[PDB]
Amino acid sequence: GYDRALSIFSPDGHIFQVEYALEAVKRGTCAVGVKGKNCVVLGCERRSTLKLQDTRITPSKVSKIDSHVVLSFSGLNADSRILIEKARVEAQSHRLTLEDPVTVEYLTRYVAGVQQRYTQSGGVR
Amino acid sequence: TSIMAVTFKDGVILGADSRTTTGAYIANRVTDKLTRVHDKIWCCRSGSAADTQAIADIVQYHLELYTSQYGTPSTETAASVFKELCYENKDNLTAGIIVAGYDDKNKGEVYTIPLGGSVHKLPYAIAGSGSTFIYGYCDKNFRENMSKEETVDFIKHSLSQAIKWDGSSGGVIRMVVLTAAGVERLIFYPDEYEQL
Amino acid sequence: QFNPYGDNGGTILGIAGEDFAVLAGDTRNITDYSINSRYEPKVFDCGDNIVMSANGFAADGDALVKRFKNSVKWYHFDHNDKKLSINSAARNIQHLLYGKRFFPYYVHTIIAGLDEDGKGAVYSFDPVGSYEREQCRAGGAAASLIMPFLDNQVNFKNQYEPGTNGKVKKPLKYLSVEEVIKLVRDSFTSATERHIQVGDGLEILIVTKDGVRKEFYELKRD
Amino acid sequence: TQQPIVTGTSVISMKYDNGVIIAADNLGSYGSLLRFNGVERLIPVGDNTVVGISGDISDMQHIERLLKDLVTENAYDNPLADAEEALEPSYIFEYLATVMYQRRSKMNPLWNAIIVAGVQSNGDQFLRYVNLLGVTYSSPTLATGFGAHMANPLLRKVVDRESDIPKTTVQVAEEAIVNAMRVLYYRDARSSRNFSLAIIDKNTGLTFKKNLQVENMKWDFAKDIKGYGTQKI
Amino acid sequence: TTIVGVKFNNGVVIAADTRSTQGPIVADKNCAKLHRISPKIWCAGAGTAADTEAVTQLIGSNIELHSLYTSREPRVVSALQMLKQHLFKYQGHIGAYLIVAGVDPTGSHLFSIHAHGSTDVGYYLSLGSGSLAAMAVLESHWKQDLTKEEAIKLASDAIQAGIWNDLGSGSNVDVCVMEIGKDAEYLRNYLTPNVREEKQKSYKFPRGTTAVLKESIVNICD
Amino acid sequence: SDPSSINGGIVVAMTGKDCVAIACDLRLGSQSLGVSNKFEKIFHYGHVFLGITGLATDVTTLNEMFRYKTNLYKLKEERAIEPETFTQLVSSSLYERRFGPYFVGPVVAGINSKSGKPFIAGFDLIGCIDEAKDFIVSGTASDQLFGMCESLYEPNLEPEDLFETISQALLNAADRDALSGWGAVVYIIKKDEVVKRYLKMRQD
Amino acid sequence: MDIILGIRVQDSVILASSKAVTRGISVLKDSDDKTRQLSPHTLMSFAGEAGDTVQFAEYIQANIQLYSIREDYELSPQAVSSFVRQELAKSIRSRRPYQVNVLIGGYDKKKNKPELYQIDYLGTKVELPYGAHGYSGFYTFSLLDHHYRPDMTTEEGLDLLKLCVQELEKRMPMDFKGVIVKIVDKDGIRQVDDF
Amino acid sequence: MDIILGIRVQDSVILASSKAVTRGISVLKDSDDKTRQLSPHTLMSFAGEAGDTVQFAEYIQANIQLYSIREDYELSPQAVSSFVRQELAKSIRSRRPYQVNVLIGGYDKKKNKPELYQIDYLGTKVELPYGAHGYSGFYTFSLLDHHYRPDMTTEEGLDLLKLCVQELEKRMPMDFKGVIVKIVDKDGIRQVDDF
Amino acid sequence: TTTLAFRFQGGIIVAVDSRATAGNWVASQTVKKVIEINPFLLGTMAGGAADCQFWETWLGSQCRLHELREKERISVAAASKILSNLVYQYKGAGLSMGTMICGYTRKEGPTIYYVDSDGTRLKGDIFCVGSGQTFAYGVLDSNYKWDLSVEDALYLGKRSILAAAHRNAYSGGSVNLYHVTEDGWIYHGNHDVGELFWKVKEEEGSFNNVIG
Ligand SMILES: *[C@@](C)(CO)[C@](*)(O)[C@H](CC(C)C)NC(=O)[C@H](Cc1ccccc1)NC(=O)[C@H](CC(C)C)NC(=O)[C@H](CCc1ccccc1)NC(=O)CN1CCOCC1
Ligand SMILES: *[C@@](C)(CO)[C@](*)(O)[C@H](CC(C)C)NC(=O)[C@H](Cc1ccccc1)NC(=O)[C@H](CC(C)C)NC(=O)[C@H](CCc1ccccc1)NC(=O)CN1CCOCC1
Ligand SMILES: *[C@@](C)(CO)[C@](*)(O)[C@H](CC(C)C)NC(=O)[C@H](Cc1ccccc1)NC(=O)[C@H](CC(C)C)NC(=O)[C@H](CCc1ccccc1)NC(=O)CN1CCOCC1
Ligand SMILES: [Cl-]
Ligand SMILES: [Mg+2]
Ligand SMILES: [Mg+2]
Repeated sequence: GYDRALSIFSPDGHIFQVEYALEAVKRGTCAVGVKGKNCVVLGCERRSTLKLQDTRITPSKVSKIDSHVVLSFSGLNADSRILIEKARVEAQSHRLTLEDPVTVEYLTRYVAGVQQRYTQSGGVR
Repeated sequence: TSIMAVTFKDGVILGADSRTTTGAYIANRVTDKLTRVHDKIWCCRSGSAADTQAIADIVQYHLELYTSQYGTPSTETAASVFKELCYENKDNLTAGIIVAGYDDKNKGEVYTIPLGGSVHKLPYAIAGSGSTFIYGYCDKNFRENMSKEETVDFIKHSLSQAIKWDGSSGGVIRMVVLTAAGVERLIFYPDEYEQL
Repeated sequence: QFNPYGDNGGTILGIAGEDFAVLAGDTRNITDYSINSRYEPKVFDCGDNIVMSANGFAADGDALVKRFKNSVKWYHFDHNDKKLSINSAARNIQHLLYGKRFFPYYVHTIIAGLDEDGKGAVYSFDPVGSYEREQCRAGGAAASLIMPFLDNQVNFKNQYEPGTNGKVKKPLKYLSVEEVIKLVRDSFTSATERHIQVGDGLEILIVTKDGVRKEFYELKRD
Repeated sequence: TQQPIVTGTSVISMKYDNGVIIAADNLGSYGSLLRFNGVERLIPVGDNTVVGISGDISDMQHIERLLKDLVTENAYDNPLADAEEALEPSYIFEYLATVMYQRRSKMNPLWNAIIVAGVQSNGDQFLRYVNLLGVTYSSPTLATGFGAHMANPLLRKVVDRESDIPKTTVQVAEEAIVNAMRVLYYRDARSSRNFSLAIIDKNTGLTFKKNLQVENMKWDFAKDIKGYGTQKI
Repeated sequence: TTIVGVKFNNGVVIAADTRSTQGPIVADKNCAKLHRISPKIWCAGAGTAADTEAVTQLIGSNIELHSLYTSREPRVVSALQMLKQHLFKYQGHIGAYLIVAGVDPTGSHLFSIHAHGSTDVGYYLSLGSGSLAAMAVLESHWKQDLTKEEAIKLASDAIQAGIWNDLGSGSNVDVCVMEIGKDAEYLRNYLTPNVREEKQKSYKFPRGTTAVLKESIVNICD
Repeated sequence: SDPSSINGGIVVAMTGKDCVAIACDLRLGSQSLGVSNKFEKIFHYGHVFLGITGLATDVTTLNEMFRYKTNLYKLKEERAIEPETFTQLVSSSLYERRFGPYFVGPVVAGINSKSGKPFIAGFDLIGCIDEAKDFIVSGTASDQLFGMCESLYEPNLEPEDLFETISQALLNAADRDALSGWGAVVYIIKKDEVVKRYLKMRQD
Repeated sequence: MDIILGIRVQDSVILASSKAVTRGISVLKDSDDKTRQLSPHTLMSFAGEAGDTVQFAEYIQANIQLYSIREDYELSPQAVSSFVRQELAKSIRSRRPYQVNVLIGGYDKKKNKPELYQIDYLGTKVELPYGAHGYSGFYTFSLLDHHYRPDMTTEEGLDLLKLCVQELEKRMPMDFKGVIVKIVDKDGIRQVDDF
Repeated sequence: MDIILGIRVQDSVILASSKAVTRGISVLKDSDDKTRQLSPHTLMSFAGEAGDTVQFAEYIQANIQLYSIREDYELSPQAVSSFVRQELAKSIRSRRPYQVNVLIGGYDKKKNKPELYQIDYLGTKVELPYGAHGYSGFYTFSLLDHHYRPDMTTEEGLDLLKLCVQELEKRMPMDFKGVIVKIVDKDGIRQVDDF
Repeated sequence: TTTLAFRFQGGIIVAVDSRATAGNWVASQTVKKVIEINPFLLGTMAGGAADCQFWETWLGSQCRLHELREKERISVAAASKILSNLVYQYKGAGLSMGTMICGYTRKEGPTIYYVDSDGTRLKGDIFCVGSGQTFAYGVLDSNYKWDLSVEDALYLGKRSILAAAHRNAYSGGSVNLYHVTEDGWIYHGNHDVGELFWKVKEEEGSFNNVIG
């Protein structure tokens, strides 16, 4: 297996691969989250250099993880699908073992844990 | 067991080891497997000690009753009585018997009666677990009309080898000589036969 | 077909006092109707004031004791020479036994010593690791003979106060080390009389705060 | 899961005041067939230990090779291999005992009963038994197979407990062992007359005796025994 | 069981241990395994306890009737023949293993009988679970032309070997000496080398310890 | 399907100074199910007492059989049967069924009216007599009873002391056996008086 | 055949027996009377192997009726129960034993007392205040241990019996189709039609 | 686990499943729901080996729910039944197979048709107008062969189902403690509370 | 073993015996068959002693790890399912366990789950588990009402174990009582059958089958 440590520390104490991953997020289309008194609203930018698009079938920016939780993102679109899939699987697995749907904090903690794992695992960015 | 009976010029000689086993334990190392059913009709016993004793006792009874009415029975007659018991009760018996006797008319005769209860008249016979190891030797060395001393040496050498290779055979080599002269018992000890 | 188990016979006995505990066991080792040894000890000092015996199939018994002794050694290495308490030892042994749940150690295990309050403690285990603290336990071939006698004499079962119309029970009290050793010796002589796998010698290990003492007594050799 | 094919019978042994004695016949049986007659079942390790083995001979030969390799391995990077760091009987036994129990625990045993006899560096007698189940025990007298049933009773009349060991000389001890081998020849159907005997003494060292024979046997009374009950002739 | 028989100058001696087992439990510590078939024909029995007693009493009964019918003292070969034909008929299901010995007008005799009905002749014999231990002693110390006192010593030593080394045998040594021209002497408990040591404690309970629900006088009279 | 341990139960007998004691539990069950707590296992024919453990149908059958036989005995002999004689009768009767036996563990107890000697005896299911000076035990807790008797017993106990020893032997043995207990009865037997006592024990 | 219960009260014996006859996966009948009158004051219920049950019950019935005609006299419940036990005790060592378990409820006219005997196919007899055969006992015995009193009336006994049937209908796996209840007292045997 | 029935009518699928959970000689529960909703318009009932039944049902449920979230779309009953069959078809050649028999009642919203699938533990799938697993079928199939019509209403289907339960309650040996009835139609899944 | 637990107006009653057997040999009369997982969770034990003892203490460890990770006490449903999913992994291996997970949480209220070694997991109001379960059921069912008082409910649980202890040969020793409320579990003592039986017989007037 490919083992290379891609995410590593630099002299100044920075992990450039993680910081360059943030630059990819900074490039991505804007996404905003605002929570009210009895609701949450997720707003998302879609760049208008793409005309002749088919909005019926084009992947939506906001994704349902379960019937009660949603996930939007900014950055690499292909990368997001992997996190969304893993989150959706964990959501069903939680319902199966705990007999109760995930809390938003738990689902976040899971997704965040996956992201962290890819910052100190060999062979992955 | 290792047993055998060999006809020769003057009559017949019966031979046997003296070992009785329970598994690998030797319950009796000085057993007498050569048994009298009549004055000059004897047998070699192999297989179940209980079965062969029970059979021999019944045959002895039959031949004694035969003698009271019809006089001395033939060796063939004795073999027939053994056969009748072994054949008709084949399902409940484990007995390999060699019948050997001396008539004045018929001289020395040997009949062997294996597990099935069949009868086989032969010049000589070998039987018992240890006999397997001396088929080759006995076939090569047996001759008809041997002398007494030659027959004794034949039986001694044969049973010596059977004893050497068979764990179920051992102890002393007993022999019984049947001739017109009478009945002679012979015994041979390990120190003699082992170093043959 | 190969049978990986055997029966080495013998019997063991643990009694707990107020400030002491004893673990006794006969020294006879057998297979079928044969005696292998008249003096083969199966009660061991395992350190930290814990005595142990694993009676039944001696090969499994020796393996278990050996593994527990080793567990005590590594407990010191990993936890700054901390003393392994009898309750912690008991739980550790459960995991050793249950670790082989699907190919069990064929033994009845008993350990004895002092708890963390300095009081006498006896723990007993089944072959697959279920355990319980008790004042009293007999294990092995003659356990069925000795145990009911212990119920009667140590825990005073079925004994009522004379003249109270079977209403007031005989009150529970701790026994002295002298009285306990009398019961152990009488238990083993009685078991020797009526059980063929029990005899030859009796070895008792007594545990107090001062340490582990030994006593040996002859038993009938028939 | 095995079944033993070519087998060796009893190994017998006992302690005496200065050391230990061990003996075993030279037979390799093949069921009831007494197949092989030149089989050495006592194997010395160094000049202070003798391992007597009964049961499956193919597994015995495997154990021989292990002991042989143990001596080689012990010599590696060991300037004191023939002195302070030489192989002890207790080391050799524990090694075998470990192997026997590991093999039984894998359900593939070495189909043997083993007695390790020797003398430790401090002069103490070593005598201990181990078998296919990994069961171990020690006693002033030890025997395997039929030896356990017939030899032990005779050897225990000489050394019945620990205190009898200093009172037992090598002459008395060897006499009992040789007597026991005769009794086994009378009564064990898978035994032979030829045997080997080894003495490990703390003073005189290892004495290995080959090509011994059972002798002074009583067979004369057999001639008087006739029939199985009534028969007079 | 361990039982033996030893021939000597002017007769024959038989001996036996006195342990009766029930699995690993000693049921009777002092049972009598030496049986009287006739005044001067005695029998040592091993195997199934009820069978040895039943078969020896039956043949003993028929021997007595035979003795009265023929106006003669009974012979050992008659007991031997009757026992073996009975045992053979039952194909080993009657688990009686017997050493038959005695004196009669023909002389002194020693035989063994097995459950399936086979018989053996000898100067020294041993049967039972401790027969190998006993036979080891007999093979080591037996010789031709034993005296009465030497044969008793050899027989009891052979039983002792069973007592100490065989778990199936224990307790005491019974002996019966059958000498020619003399009455047979039955030596019940000839040796008692397994006496129970004094108990450490008396377990005599204070009167009223046991709780009682009812009392009543039972009528045994008419 | 082991006949001797379907119904459960125990009997124990002891000798004392010029007296004998015989005791039994009261349980009759069907394996785990306790059915009856009144099932006595001790019977008597004149002054001879018989306890019987094992398969309950055979306990009942044998009682009826020995009552039958001892009644005819008395009519012909013109006297009561003695313990020594009865012991032989029990042995004969059991061995008569050698290859189809009653699954029982009988125990005879009594005092010979002529000699005054205390007598006890035990049997296996096919009639082997086990005579004893001290005690006889029988039933599903026989191991337990052997252990209790061997430690608690001492010779020449007075009837009142003997009662305590035999009772404690039975009770503590029964409490270590699942199939024994549910009440108990103790018979104290002197030369010409017999006392019967029901014991208080745990009912589980 | 499955459920047979018996309760002895102050002045009567009450027998309850299930009505179902099942073979395979089919309830062939739901009104089966699993009892025979042995005499005017003696009733026997039965359960066990198919065929054996009725064959045995009627065989006993015939024998008791024969006795009654011969002596012009009714055998006591104790006497009948001893006769039945002996037959079963013979049977268990036969070539093919009767695999039948019975309860015998009777009223002894000489003693003026109700009597309930429980006898299994081995010939194991016991007199009881309340009895059951088969798996029923695993529920009813503990229930009766709690609620039963020796001085109860026939009506109290029937309510006690209803409590047993309700528990069995709740926890038993099989549908036994209710029970036929019969009462045995000084006036003989009668059937409760509405249960 | 024992009785599960299914009836497809004109505009709906009706599933009936027994409420009893029995272990040994004890009915541990009499209100057990032997079904799981796989999707808003698909319901699966199940019967078989203890433990396996629920473990399998919930495993399928999780997988179908995962699919629904991923595609924001409900799988057709045919698609779900094929998925379930394949899982069982894998299972039967595993080290330890799922010993579970299922009925899948669903309403296809694209076709506007009710659909009933019967699948056994071997992975044997069939689409049927009416179905049953276990010994139930030995009574109900012949009954439905006679009384069933393809154009029946939901109410007629429930009366037809009552006729099945009555027959089972009459002739079945075991007490299955009635049934929970659920209806699957264009409006989704609902439970009949009074049956 | 005989164990039970039932739900009622005032929470949950849990009652168990204390006997342990090895065939017909009574090995112990003082076994603890209730495991105190946490102040709001109990577990009952029936079947293989080691299997029950080992895996239910393991369950307690898993329930502790839950509240460390989730900063919240585990639900009775989730606790019981950890155990049921565990034994299901071992299905066919020969585990012998009959357990009940009894407890209280805010979202669930008082809850009882039956969990056994062949994978069965059932929520319910009343359960009796063990070889003596039927004897306990007989007394419990015939006297059970939802509106029992805490005092009467405690007694009925105790009396039901006593009934089974008496009739079933493999049950006995002593009765251990627990009461589970919204504030957690409360221990209500060890009651020896040796004294309890006669006390109940005399005061209640029951057990007329026994010689008084
Ligand atoms: C050689 C040994 C083999 O060919 C000889 O043939 C001798 C013949 C002499 C005795 C006439 N045979 C034996 O020694 C004979 C071998 C034998 C064994 C079993 C069946 C057939 C042949 N040995 C015996 O008969 C002994 C005699 C006793 C020791 C005095 N008997 C047994 O071993 C009995 C026999 C039971 C039996 C089995 C099958 C058919 C008939 C009878 N067997 C045992 O006692 C079993 N043994 C008991 C202890 O548990 C281990 C097995
Ligand atoms: C040594 C000690 C053993 O080899 C001796 O051989 C002695 C011989 C002397 C006593 C004559 N043998 C025994 O002690 C003998 C050993 C034995 C055991 C079992 C089978 C064969 C041999 N012991 C017995 O025979 C005892 C005698 C009693 C204890 C006094 N009997 C039992 O153990 C009986 C076995 C009876 C039996 C029936 C059918 C075939 C063979 C044997 N067993 C029981 O009573 C067990 N059971 C308990 C519950 O109620 C029903 C009976
Ligand atoms: C009632 C009593 C009905 O069983 C209860 O269910 C209690 C439950 C409590 C203790 C949790 N159950 C038991 O007492 C239980 C019954 C049982 C036995 C065996 C299998 C399943 C259930 N008893 C045990 O588990 C005992 C407990 C010991 C005595 C403390 N243990 C054994 O019987 C053990 C080990 C069983 C075992 C399981 C799996 C693999 C291997 C072994 N066996 C022994 O101790 C063996 N033997 C007993 C007699 O002496 C020689 C050694
Ligand atoms: Cl012979
Ligand atoms: Mg001994
Ligand atoms: Mg109980």
